[PDB]
Amino acid sequence: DRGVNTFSPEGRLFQVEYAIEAIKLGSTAIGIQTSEGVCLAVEKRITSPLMEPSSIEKIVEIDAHIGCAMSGLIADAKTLIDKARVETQNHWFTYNETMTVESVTQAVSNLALQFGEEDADPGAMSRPFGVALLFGGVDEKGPQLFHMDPSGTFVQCDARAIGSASEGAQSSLQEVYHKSMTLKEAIKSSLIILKQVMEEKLNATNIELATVQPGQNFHMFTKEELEEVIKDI
Amino acid sequence: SRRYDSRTTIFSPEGRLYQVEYAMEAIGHAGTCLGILANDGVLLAAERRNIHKLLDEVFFSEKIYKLNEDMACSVAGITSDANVLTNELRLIAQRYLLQYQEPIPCEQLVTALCDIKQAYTQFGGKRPFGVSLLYIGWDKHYGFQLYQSDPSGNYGGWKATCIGNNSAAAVSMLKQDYKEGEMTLKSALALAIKVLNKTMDVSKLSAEKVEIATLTRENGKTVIRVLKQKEVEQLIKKHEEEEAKAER
Amino acid sequence: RGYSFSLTTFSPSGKLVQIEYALAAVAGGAPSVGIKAANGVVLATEKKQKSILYDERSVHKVEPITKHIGLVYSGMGPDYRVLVHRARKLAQQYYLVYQEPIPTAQLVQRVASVMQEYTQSGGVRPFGVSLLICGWNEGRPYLFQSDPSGAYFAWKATAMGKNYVNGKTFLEKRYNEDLELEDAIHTAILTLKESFEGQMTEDNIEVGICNEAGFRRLTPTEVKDYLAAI
Amino acid sequence: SIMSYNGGAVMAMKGKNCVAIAADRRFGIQAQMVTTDFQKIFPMGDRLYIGLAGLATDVQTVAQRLKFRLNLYELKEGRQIKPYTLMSMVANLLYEKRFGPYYTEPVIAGLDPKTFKPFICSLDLIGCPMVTDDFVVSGTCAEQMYGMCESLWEPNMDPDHLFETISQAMLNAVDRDAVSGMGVIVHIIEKDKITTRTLKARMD
Amino acid sequence: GYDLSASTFSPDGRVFQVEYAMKAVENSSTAIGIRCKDGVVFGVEKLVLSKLYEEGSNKRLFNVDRHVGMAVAGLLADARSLADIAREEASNFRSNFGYNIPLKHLADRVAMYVHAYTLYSAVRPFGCSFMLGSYSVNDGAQLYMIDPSGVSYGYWGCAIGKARQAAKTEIEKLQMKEMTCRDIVKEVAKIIYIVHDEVKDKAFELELSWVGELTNGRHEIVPKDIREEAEKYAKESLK
Amino acid sequence: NQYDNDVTVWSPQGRIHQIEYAMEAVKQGSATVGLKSKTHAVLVALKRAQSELAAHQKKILHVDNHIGISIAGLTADARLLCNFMRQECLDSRFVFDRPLPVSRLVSLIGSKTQIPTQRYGRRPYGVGLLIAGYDDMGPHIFQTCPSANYFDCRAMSIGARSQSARTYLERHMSEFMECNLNELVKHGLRALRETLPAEQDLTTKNVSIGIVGKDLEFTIYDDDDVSPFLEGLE
Amino acid sequence: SYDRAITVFSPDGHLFQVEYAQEAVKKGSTAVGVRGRDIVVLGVEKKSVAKLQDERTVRKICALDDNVCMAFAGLTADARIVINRARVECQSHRLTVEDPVTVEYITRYIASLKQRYTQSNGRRPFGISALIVGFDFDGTPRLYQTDPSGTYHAWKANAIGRGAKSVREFLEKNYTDEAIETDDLTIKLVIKALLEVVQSGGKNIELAVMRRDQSLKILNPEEIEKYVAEIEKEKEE
Amino acid sequence: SRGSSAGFDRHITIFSPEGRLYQVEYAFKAINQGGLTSVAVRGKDCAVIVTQKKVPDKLLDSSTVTHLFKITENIGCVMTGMTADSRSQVQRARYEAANWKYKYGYEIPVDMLCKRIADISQVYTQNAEMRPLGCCMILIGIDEEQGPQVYKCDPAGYYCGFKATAAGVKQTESTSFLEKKVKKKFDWTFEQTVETAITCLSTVLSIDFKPSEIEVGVVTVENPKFRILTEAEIDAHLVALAER
Ligand SMILES: [Cl-]
Ligand SMILES: [Cl-]
Ligand SMILES: [Cl-]
Ligand SMILES: [Cl-]
Ligand SMILES: [Cl-]
Ligand SMILES: [Cl-]
Ligand SMILES: [Cl-]
Ligand SMILES: [Cl-]
Ligand SMILES: [Cl-]
Ligand SMILES: [Cl-]
Ligand SMILES: [Cl-]
Ligand SMILES: [Cl-]
Ligand SMILES: [Cl-]
Ligand SMILES: [Cl-]
Ligand SMILES: [Cl-]
Ligand SMILES: [Cl-]
Ligand SMILES: [Cl-]
Ligand SMILES: [K+]
Ligand SMILES: [Mg+2]
Ligand SMILES: [Mg+2]
Repeated sequence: DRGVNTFSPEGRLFQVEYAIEAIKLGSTAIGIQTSEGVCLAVEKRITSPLMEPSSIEKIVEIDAHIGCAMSGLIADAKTLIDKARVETQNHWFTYNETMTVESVTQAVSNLALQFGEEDADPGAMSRPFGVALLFGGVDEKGPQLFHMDPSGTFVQCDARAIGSASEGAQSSLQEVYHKSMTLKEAIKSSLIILKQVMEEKLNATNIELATVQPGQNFHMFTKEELEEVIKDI
Repeated sequence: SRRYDSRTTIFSPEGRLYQVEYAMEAIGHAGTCLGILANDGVLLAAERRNIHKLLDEVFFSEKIYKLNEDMACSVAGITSDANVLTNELRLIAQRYLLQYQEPIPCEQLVTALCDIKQAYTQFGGKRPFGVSLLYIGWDKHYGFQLYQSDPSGNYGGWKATCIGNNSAAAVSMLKQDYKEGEMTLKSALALAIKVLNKTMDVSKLSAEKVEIATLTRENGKTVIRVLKQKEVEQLIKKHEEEEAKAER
Repeated sequence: RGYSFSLTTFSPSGKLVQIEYALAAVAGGAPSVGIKAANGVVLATEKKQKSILYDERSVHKVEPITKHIGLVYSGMGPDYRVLVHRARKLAQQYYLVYQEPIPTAQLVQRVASVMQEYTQSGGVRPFGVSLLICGWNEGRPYLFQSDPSGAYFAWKATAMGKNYVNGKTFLEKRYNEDLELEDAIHTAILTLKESFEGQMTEDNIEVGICNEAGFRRLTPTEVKDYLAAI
Repeated sequence: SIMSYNGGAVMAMKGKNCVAIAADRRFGIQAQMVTTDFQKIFPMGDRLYIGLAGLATDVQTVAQRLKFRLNLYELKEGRQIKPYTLMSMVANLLYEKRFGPYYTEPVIAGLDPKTFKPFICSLDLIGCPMVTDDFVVSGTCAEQMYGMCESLWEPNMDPDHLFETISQAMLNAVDRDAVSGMGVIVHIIEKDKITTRTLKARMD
Repeated sequence: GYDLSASTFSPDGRVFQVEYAMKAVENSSTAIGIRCKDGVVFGVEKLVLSKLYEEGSNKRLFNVDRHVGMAVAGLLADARSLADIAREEASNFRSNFGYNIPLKHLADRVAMYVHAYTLYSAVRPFGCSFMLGSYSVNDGAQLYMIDPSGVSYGYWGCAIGKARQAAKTEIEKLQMKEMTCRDIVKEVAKIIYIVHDEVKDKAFELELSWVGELTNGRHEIVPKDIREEAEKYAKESLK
Repeated sequence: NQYDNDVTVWSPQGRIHQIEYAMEAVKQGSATVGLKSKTHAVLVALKRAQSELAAHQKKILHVDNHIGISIAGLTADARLLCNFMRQECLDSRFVFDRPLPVSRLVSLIGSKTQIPTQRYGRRPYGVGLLIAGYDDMGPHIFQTCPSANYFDCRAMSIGARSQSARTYLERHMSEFMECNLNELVKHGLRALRETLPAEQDLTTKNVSIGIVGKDLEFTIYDDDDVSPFLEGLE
Repeated sequence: SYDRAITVFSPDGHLFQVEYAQEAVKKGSTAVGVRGRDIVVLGVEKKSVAKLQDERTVRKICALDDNVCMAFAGLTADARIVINRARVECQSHRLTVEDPVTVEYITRYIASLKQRYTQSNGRRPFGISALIVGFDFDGTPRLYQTDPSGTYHAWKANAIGRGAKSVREFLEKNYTDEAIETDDLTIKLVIKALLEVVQSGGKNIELAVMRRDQSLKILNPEEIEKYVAEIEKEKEE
Repeated sequence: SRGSSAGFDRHITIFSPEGRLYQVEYAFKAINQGGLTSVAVRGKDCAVIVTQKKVPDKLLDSSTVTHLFKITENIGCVMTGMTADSRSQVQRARYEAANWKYKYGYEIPVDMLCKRIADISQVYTQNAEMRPLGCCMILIGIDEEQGPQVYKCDPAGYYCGFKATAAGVKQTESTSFLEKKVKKKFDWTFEQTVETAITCLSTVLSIDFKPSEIEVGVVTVENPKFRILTEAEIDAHLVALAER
């Protein structure tokens, strides 16, 4: 036993490495960025028929132009999601403009290494966040997808998977993605890929899907809109 | 410093809190202390550990503490820890009285102390208090009451109980003799002596070795008294006369 | 900063071993005795006084807290000085509020409470001393012991430090309720002679007394006088 | 004046082996009477009372905060508080607020719980104590009160004579004061009993 | 083990963490100071670990007040932090008392700061030793040296780092009490060249500074032309 | 071993293993190069891309009109330090109405980054920086380390396989002072290219460039903007 | 003040304190919740029995507000802290919104409290799970569950505590539109679910109901053993 | 018991199973690391401190090598043990004395200054996070009623006034020598106080000093200000001794 801010001989923070491993215990989520908008899709991972599926929320609205998909230790994600929400509203308040997807992601990622047990306030963070996040949205740069992990590293991706089957899903993504792909194509592709990787049979209640498009605000797919897409797949 | 921190406020692998358990072992070795609820009152009876010949006898008891007008307690475990907690009980009871201008209801005082005990098991890195308490009282909501708390910050109400040395045996004898809804202070007193007589099996029971307090109501006022040695010997006498009847 | 965790904790068997171990430092300390007579209290202690080079008068083990209360100890001297200082401060705090000297028992309770803190509070060990505290108030003598746990006890007579078990049985077979203070001083000094080693002089024991007139150390010359008989 | 916002009067008086404490009963706000049974004298022991005149809110706060402290004292200490000690406790409570004081000037009356010796005192609003062997007065008619006490009080009075003297001192004093009265209550404290009386008094 | 914290004595009464910090100074290349008739001269064997570095990079000689130089060995980040402490102490002294801090007092103050890092598990000892030099008409030339334990002494000559002993033995040959700063700089350079191990560590820069009558009591770098002449004298003297 | 978990624990050889371990975070970063002429200071960085569909991590950051950085190691520590530098620069323009001299800013980095190496429960910064700047003393390249040491450089490379880049830079460094800007950036690119596996090449997707000098505020070139510099590596 | 990091990651992404907190919950008395059509029911085992106990003083079902209650399993002292914190929060909500909390709002608050005690220095996690029930302003009935991690979900029915696995299995098979058509059957479903695991059935099931607008009613032993006989004589047939 | 150990009782100041404080014991060993011995003696007219002065290195400015320190005008001290610790303790003593005079309007008594430093040292024996100071302080001054004073305090926080005492490597042997000499003397009191101190030191070290190898500090009833003897002054004592 050693402190939470101890480096390994390889130059990595043990706690951060260990937090990255917790992401592998999450359900799979996928993001794809097209010139017509971004989609976010996530495996719900229902553990009992008695559980209400709509109470699993692994895709959330950050603001009208920005959604977020999470995988890993979901309870940890709450303060991150709330920070993103507060930050975009502060930016609107101060600057009367929407905050960029990149900027939001940056703000949240600045929390990542703020843990430790003798710099900080009487009960500050004791450990990093066991969560990875995909921020998908539209700003003046156009549609955009960004990934962030517990190291606070963040980067734009054209398509990305996270969670348990991300290897796998990321391969199928390299295979199907192309820069001129339509949003409808990307939606089909991410449901086809979820369908491969999911232990359970895919259906309209054990996945979620959302989009954001230059036209149109953050939109969570209804049961009925999922059922329509699921027919081809 | 992480090397020296014995980590008093963490879970063990089975979801246990070792300090709390260990503190409970300290209590089980302390002086036996019982509480018995009756229709007309409530009592505490405790084994004295302050029994050497050269001791001086200066307070009105060893382990019975007045908390406010309507309540008292006894304790089993680390004495100095008990002094901290009983001081805190008195403070809580005056805070209430200041604020509401009525006596703190019994269960509310117990729960307030128990929340302090609980905190000590959850944060702050300190050893818990090594004290279990029995609380006797009257309030206008539930009348005569008896409560028990332990170092986990857990508590419960009882019609009769025991903490400290030979607790398990004492509770068995209570289970068997206690008449729910039909006890008087006089018969609770007899029973208390019967129980201590069995559970102080090191050795032959004597007034110098026990302390008894009663809590009754007289003319709309709570009366809390520690029995004098004359009365304690009389009850011991009566119990010894009673066991002479036991066969024929 | 300060360590914020307790250094005293429960062992599996329910023991606070740091407090036991503090009691072992007390037991290895120099002997102290207190006897409560009918009309007063005597405190007496052996000086662990090596060398003729020591100026015996330069530090005292028997100390005044107030005009009417005094203390002695067995165990670690420097720990005792802490408690003497706090006891004095406690007594004055009481006097400022109530305008009456602190009753002996109240003083013992507040000092004992400090000792309890050092068994739980963060980054500290318990005090390695036991105190004998004498006083006179409500027209009557008091003798108390306060131990490293913060437990206290009222005694008619007792002994602490090296060879205390024997000292206690020596006093059992010697104290009576109706004993006078001057006789009590004699029996206190005899109790020290039971475990002395070295030949007693007025310079290697220290004696304090407490009665209606107040608490004071006996002077070397007064001790010399009691020593002629012994 | 803050001290006259509510009006009111208290006094205490020593007799042989007994003491007396009295108060008017009006609670009013400037000219307006609100009630006529407002308590100003509070038990602090079986044979020890405290009377408070001044701003009604502080009368109640001081009585309550004092009781808090006293109850803790008595639980910790063996025993019932001595009169002189109560005075000191009250002094210390009032002087903590030296720079934002409670607007009350108490009188204390009692018998020592062991010796039954009579004690009376008063304090100013920042806790300066004053013990006397005759009487003390506090309130919006203190001059009137002094004039009655100086003229009527004698030493070594029996309980009946003490009751008449303190009663006549209060009634006649408050009847020269617009904002005190609406009734008088008197407690006579003796070794073996407390006698509590309300007086026939002007109600204007 | 007894060697993990500066708040733990070993059974023989040592504080190994302070000893380990001293080992860091002892691994460093050598710095020397010499007090003479009219001032103090400092020299450092400044190992050049890459040819990619600028001349002057990683200076080991600092101005801590206008009259006070500091020469360091050991972990350089710790030394720089100490130079900041020294600077702040000299600045605060001037603000409070209204005159230039006397060398000895400055040495004693910074030494107590170093000392404070030798008592606690909360912090570690500084991995550096350093010399302070000054000159004034009133106080003369003064040279002090402070080590990781916080001990502070004054010297005629001093050396710190890995060839300390070899340096001292060369310094002992000078009658420095009767020499001037201008004569001593050459001898400083000479001694750095003597103790330098040209086989084991390949490239060094000589760093030189001084404070004395000739600089009017200001601590200054030795001018370039005088340093080069001193190097040339040291190099030829090695022959 | 008992000596490697706390930045406050000296080893018996006079080393601090936590600081050495922090330096490994920089050695494992992607390589970056910094070099200068008489008139300009240039940074060149290789961007590592997580997947084939990821953008490539930012390596080069704006600090002030006259200062930019290249990073290697923990990106979150890089941002924390970069934000410190930014703030120090703003403070100086607010107070003095002039740019913060580059060597002073680097001093402030040394002092700031040393502090946690000496306190229990803190850790070093796990990042190394190359700092390009231009002030009254001309162009600069500085290097900062997790040890809190820093260096003033003719040129430098840190990160994975940077030894190769350092060798190239030593080989050609006598040419740098007199180089025009195109020449100097070409040199930076050739040095960076030595760090690559022999198959692979510099592309507009993997190279980022930062330039400041006498005529030119700190400017970042990415993606299509690096092509002019990449063509005529002739 | 004590700032030790208590909950930390281990290799493979475990949070051992949290896993140990979950072990505490698994040794608690079984608790079961079912969401009816227009009723919600909570039932809980035992815990000790003991004739000399004052039963009123150890209930494991607790009102949070007029329209929300909860049961818990695990460390009972920890539960009391969570319950009091939630009770305070229900009064802030009413203060600042002038509506009662939704069940989801207070659940989300409790879960977030629990999550914070897994990521703050100087503290261990709460060793409890809770089943939180009531109705929303618009009449919709609700059952949520929280655990030591701070995770929460809504359920049709669920069990926590010792024997949760088998009680949950039983509910999965027995929760149908038919079993919850009425009030009595909803209640009888909860009792059947307990009566599977409950040592000396039963005897020591404590049970409570909440109707739309009607506030928490706890059943008494007389009303409980009515349902017990009414289910046991049906299982002979 | 007999040297037993549990848990961390050799690393921090917690009790061992016999009730010892090993860390405190180890601080006493640290006092000897320095290799030096100090002696202090008091008579009716004066008090004296003598210590070894070892200047192994020629390159030291020997005027800066001392273990004698002025605390106030009227209080002097000799420090034995770890040097930087000693200096810290000297600073604290200077602060305590100055503070006392500012608050109380008269000079701190030597006994009170010694008690204060010892009380501060006590805290290091009870709190776990810092070590004791591995040094020992001997104070001299004139008290207006009691005459010349010698006081000593140690890393356990013990303190005492003395007729004579010693510290460091040869403390035990010094103590033996001084005891043997006072018993001989009428009313158990030293009269030739500077000679006793130097003689004690010379015997227990077997050296026969040069005047540059010891330092001597004094306070006298006629001249209470603490004074450090010059080399020539010390030489006069060395020569007066050598000639009988
Ligand atoms: Cl992943
Ligand atoms: Cl009360
Ligand atoms: Cl009450
Ligand atoms: Cl801590
Ligand atoms: Cl004191
Ligand atoms: Cl007093
Ligand atoms: Cl005295
Ligand atoms: Cl108050
Ligand atoms: Cl060195
Ligand atoms: Cl990198
Ligand atoms: Cl990173
Ligand atoms: Cl470095
Ligand atoms: Cl590198
Ligand atoms: Cl909270
Ligand atoms: Cl469960
Ligand atoms: Cl002054
Ligand atoms: Cl002599
Ligand atoms: K210590
Ligand atoms: Mg009137
Ligand atoms: Mg009228």
